[PDB]
Amino acid sequence: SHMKIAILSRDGTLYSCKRLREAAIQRGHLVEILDPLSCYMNINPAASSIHYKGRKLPHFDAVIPRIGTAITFYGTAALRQFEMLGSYPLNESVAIARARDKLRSMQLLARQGIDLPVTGIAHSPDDTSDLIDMVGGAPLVVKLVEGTQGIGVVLAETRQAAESVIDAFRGLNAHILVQEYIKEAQGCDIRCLVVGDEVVAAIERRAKEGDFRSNLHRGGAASVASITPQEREIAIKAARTMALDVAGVDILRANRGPLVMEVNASPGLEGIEKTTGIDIAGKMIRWIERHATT
Amino acid sequence: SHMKIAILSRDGTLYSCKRLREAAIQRGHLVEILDPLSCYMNINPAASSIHYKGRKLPHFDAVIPRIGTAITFYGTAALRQFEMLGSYPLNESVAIARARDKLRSMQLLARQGIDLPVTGIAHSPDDTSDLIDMVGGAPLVVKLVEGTQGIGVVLAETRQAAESVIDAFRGLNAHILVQEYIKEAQGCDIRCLVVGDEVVAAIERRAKEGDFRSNLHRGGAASVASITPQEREIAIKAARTMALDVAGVDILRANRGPLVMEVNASPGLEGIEKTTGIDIAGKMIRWIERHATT
Amino acid sequence: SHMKIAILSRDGTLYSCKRLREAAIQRGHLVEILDPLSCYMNINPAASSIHYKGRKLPHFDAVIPRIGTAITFYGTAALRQFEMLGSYPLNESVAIARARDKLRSMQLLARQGIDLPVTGIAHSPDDTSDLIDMVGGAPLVVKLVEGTQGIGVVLAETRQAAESVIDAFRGLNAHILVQEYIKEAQGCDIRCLVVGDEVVAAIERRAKEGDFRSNLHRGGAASVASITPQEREIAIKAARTMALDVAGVDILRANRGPLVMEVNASPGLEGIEKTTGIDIAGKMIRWIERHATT
Amino acid sequence: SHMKIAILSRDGTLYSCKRLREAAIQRGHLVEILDPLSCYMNINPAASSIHYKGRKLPHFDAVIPRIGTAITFYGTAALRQFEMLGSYPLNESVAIARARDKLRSMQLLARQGIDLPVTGIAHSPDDTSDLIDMVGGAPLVVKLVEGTQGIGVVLAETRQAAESVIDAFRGLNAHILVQEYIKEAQGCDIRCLVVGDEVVAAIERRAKEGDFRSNLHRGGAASVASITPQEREIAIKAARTMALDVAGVDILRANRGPLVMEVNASPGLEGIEKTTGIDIAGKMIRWIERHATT
Ligand SMILES: Nc1ncnc2c1ncn2[C@@H]1O[C@H](COP(=O)(O)OP(=O)(O)O)[C@@H](O)[C@H]1O
Ligand SMILES: Nc1ncnc2c1ncn2[C@@H]1O[C@H](COP(=O)(O)OP(=O)(O)O)[C@@H](O)[C@H]1O
Ligand SMILES: Nc1ncnc2c1ncn2[C@@H]1O[C@H](COP(=O)(O)OP(=O)(O)O)[C@@H](O)[C@H]1O
Ligand SMILES: Nc1ncnc2c1ncn2[C@@H]1O[C@H](COP(=O)(O)OP(=O)(O)O)[C@@H](O)[C@H]1O
Ligand SMILES: N[C@@H](CCC(=O)O)C(=O)O
Ligand SMILES: N[C@@H](CCC(=O)O)C(=O)O
Ligand SMILES: N[C@@H](CCC(=O)O)C(=O)O
Ligand SMILES: N[C@@H](CCC(=O)O)C(=O)O
Repeated sequence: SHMKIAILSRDGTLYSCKRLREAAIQRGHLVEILDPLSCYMNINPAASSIHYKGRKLPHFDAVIPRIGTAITFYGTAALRQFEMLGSYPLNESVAIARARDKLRSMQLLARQGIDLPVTGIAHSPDDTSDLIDMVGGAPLVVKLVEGTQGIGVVLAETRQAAESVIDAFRGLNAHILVQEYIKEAQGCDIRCLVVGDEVVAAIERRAKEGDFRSNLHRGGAASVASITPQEREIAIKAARTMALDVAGVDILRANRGPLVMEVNASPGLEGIEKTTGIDIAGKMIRWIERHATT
Repeated sequence: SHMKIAILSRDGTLYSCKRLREAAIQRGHLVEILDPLSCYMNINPAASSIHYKGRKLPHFDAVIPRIGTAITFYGTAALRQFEMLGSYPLNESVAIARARDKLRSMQLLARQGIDLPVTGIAHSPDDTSDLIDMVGGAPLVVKLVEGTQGIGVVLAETRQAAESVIDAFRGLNAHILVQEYIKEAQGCDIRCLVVGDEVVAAIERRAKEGDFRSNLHRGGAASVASITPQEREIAIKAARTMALDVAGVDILRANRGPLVMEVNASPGLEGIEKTTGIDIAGKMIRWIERHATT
Repeated sequence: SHMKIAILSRDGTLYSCKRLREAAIQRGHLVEILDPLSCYMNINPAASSIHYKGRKLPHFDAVIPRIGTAITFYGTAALRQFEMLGSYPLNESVAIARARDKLRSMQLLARQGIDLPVTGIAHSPDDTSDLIDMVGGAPLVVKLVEGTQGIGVVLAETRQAAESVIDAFRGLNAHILVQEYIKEAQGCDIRCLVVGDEVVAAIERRAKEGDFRSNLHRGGAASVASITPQEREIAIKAARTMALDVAGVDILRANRGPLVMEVNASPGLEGIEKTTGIDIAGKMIRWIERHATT
Repeated sequence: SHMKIAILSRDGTLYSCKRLREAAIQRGHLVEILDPLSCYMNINPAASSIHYKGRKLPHFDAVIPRIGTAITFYGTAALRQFEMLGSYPLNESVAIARARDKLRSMQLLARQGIDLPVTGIAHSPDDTSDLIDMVGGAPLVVKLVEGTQGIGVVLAETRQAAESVIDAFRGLNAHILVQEYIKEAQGCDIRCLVVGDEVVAAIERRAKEGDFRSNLHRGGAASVASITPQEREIAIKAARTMALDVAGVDILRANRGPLVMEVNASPGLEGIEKTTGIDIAGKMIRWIERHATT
């Protein structure tokens, strides 16, 4: 096979080492790790080489984007150029772009029939009481966002709390914001990692005693997971709907059933690899091998 | 006919008055002008009504988005909900979203065969000299952007100027940036306004004595325009490529021929309407009449 | 007398007209209104002229700073240069600078013996429950700030509300934040305007039905005020403590007595002038006349 | 002696270790290292304890502020509270605050007779040519700032370069900006470190081949320095003028003589300690011992 594979990222972290590793090992591929920010190119005379530190890049059979949440406009532009040059991407630019927008993505998942928690959208709602009654929740989660980021989640246990919180963020200097109801669960969500058409690995993320969260480390403790066939199907459908080749789907276990809470196009590998012992980076290179033309 | 038409904008300016005007006059349509930021809704149980100041909106046959460049994530979300409810939009969410990204849009136009000025893309280029030689320019225009905004253009007449400018912005706190070569022209660009499959109006925008620009009012003076059939074709193709129903295409007259410099999905009406006397707002309502189902 | 007076502000609003007016009328002074942002100067060879639109400014006997809350670093720099050139300022740079910092100012007022509401300071407090118990409040006001701005106030009626709010802002992307207890009062605060050593005018600002606020227009309705001699003394002491020549002091009427809530170095004139009929702009020019050397 | 010493900083870096080290070793002082952001307190009932992670801090004989450039408003507030509680600070709040403002500080140094390079100040100058002629430079350095930060320096070798650069930043989204002329020197500046009334250590910082800079590591290489008695006097006067107990003064060797380029209230220790072998952290604790009351 022997492919030249580029990896779009800003630095060297476990994920970056684990695939330089798995690509050099597996069918003896060459790997260059490029900062997207350091790429520069003529978007005009259509295609045209990509430049990096004064030299022309040599044509990659494939590109592995792993673009940061704060560099996603330029990142996807550079990604787009690689695509136009013939490189196969796991996760294509459009898909990556759209996925960063949690609003667009939640909308899309909902339209395609995927069970989410009931969720409200707002920015400067003008009648908070009506917004709270919509969504139904008396206890619910409010998630501040600002553009396409996320700068906070918070639980509002009472009506008044939910009121004061929304009224706080309403001062648009916090910008777009999301309401959805809290769970049974217990600060425990399941993170499935999809590569192509299968769930490749899956862990339970568990909260700490102080309120909830559950985030990777907002106090989070990982443990290996027992996914139901139903959860497995869902997490694969979610990625398919988002047109993501690699994705992290987070699932909450509600009484009514499993609910998708979020979908990531650049899931971290370390926690989930170390927890399960699964060679995820390898399943990714393997996927490239099945799909990239050389 | 009698349609209910919503207009998505944050305030009442000429454009907003001129179509409340033209819609109430023309086939007696009703019009509500809504702040997108004041809309709130359940993106979950797919579709679901849109709320505004404590009440449910009553279903619009059509929506005219005119979303601001700084509110485009939430704006398009609200737009998307109207679309999911059955409202026809002139300019659809996806198209609007993509168009805000000048990088993606320049790329797309270039791929589809549309003559642009030669243009470079960069963020933190690491070898400015190579970047300047690429693009070729010895005098060229550098356009700072930051996300999806634009916070400056500047002419660099010499190599050294172009160097110091790029090196200035390279400190990423300016983020993404665009290089392209300057013109003959003379601070004069042509702005065509496309509605559907025709150019509906067109003006010459003329710079002032102090350097160049030409911007609406960076010193700009408008006058009525004599578009060549070729320019006309191009400006229509550009909008088609971008999948925009209404668009402002800006064209520079180079020796080699007309070049598209920019495409806007929310062109201002005042300057161009007053300059030409053309009823543009009416051609927009008319377009809705030909395409919205009631 | 005949002074040349400069006014540092970014535009022409009532305040700006009302003193061009009162200075040309009163002892026939000349007035130039300058954008601080348009001033440029050598901070080196100590003193040195200030340049404005290509020319050297002609030496002002006095400067009236009215610098915006978002331009206060450069504004005060330009102010400082005028001071170094010999111009008398009503409100000096240091005083203006310090006053913009509500934290430093609240601290200072408290140290000097001036009754404030009980007030807590926090940024990323780590134990919200302890923070709420400190301050004592079960209902209290949380005021988000971010640098030196203010981007929100909110009432938290219960413990849980106060919790969810603080936890929301704790995500430092909101930065510094202030807790203090709510009042009897009733959305009514008294705004006194101090010029030199007297309160020159004073209005009642009254909230609307929807929650509280009281802000100028967050729904605010003004009416003429009956200040107690005690309130009068306090508002004069506050300005003295802050070393402000002109200041807006806001006072809340608590059971225990009058409490200073805020001190502004650039109070607006329109609402308070129109409400009372007092010639405030004139008392300001008069103050300059008593203190500037010609 | 035996003092309790608090160190205000956000994390554990060499500087933070080297004084936990030197304070526990030297006259057996106790040391707590506190995040300023985690402090919370009643700025009202004047003084009042400082809270940290749910508990009351136990009263420090001294505080060593080492506050970050992006947290300086809240940092100095917390600092101020310690001061009000009786703790001696090396570097007091006012001094630290003022020092962060490079504009105010450059002004002050200039007024007090300290030779700087000739320096211009601007934000949106309206006539760049006049600004460049002022300052005199044909080659000069332009330093972008934005509030109180610094987000770039750049050399402009020609008039045109200097023009395009200033015109670029003029789009206020870059905000305040500084012009001063370039040097002989050669990317080499001298950094002196003042503790109290002496220069305690001093290094040469040397640029790399690619343009200039010289910054700690913008390519910087350190080497031990031979300060003239004159340079020594100056660096001590600068700190005295700024009322800083500990400061980093940077000096450029011009033909006309040594020029102060910058003064820092929180100089890094690592580069300069390792380069010279001097126990700087110890001279700081020693200074506290000579000045703090127990
Ligand atoms: N609607 C909800 N109900 C219950 N728990 C939630 C809800 N939303 C978020 N959480 C918890 O808070 C944590 C933070 O969620 P979020 O930041 O939205 O996703 P992620 O964990 O992917 O960053 C999650 O891991 C989850 O356990
Ligand atoms: N590559 C170029 N060559 C010559 N002139 C240009 C170039 N780019 C921009 N200009 C001039 O500068 C003005 C500012 O352009 P820009 O801000 O990119 O577009 P818009 O005018 O749509 O805001 C334009 O009207 C144009 O006349
Ligand atoms: N601690 C408090 N108790 C009661 N009412 C308050 C309190 N703080 C603020 N308010 C009300 O909210 C309004 C907003 O206050 P703020 O924005 O801090 O001051 P300003 O009115 O000077 O902008 C005030 O006019 C006041 O009436
Ligand atoms: N006016 C000047 N002339 C020559 N060299 C300069 C000038 N200003 C800055 N430099 C060089 O550029 C580097 C960056 O300077 P700056 O960022 O202002 O200070 P610091 O090095 O303290 O961060 C300096 O170390 C200095 O060597
Ligand atoms: N959220 C949209 C999809 C957005 C998109 O296709 O880009 C939907 O309901 O289908
Ligand atoms: N710029 C891309 C198109 C982007 C898109 O389709 O969203 C191209 O070359 O086709
Ligand atoms: N807040 C400080 C005063 C701040 C200052 O003097 O700048 C005090 O308690 O005195
Ligand atoms: N730069 C001012 C000093 C500023 C201050 O004292 O705070 C001067 O020329 O003295």
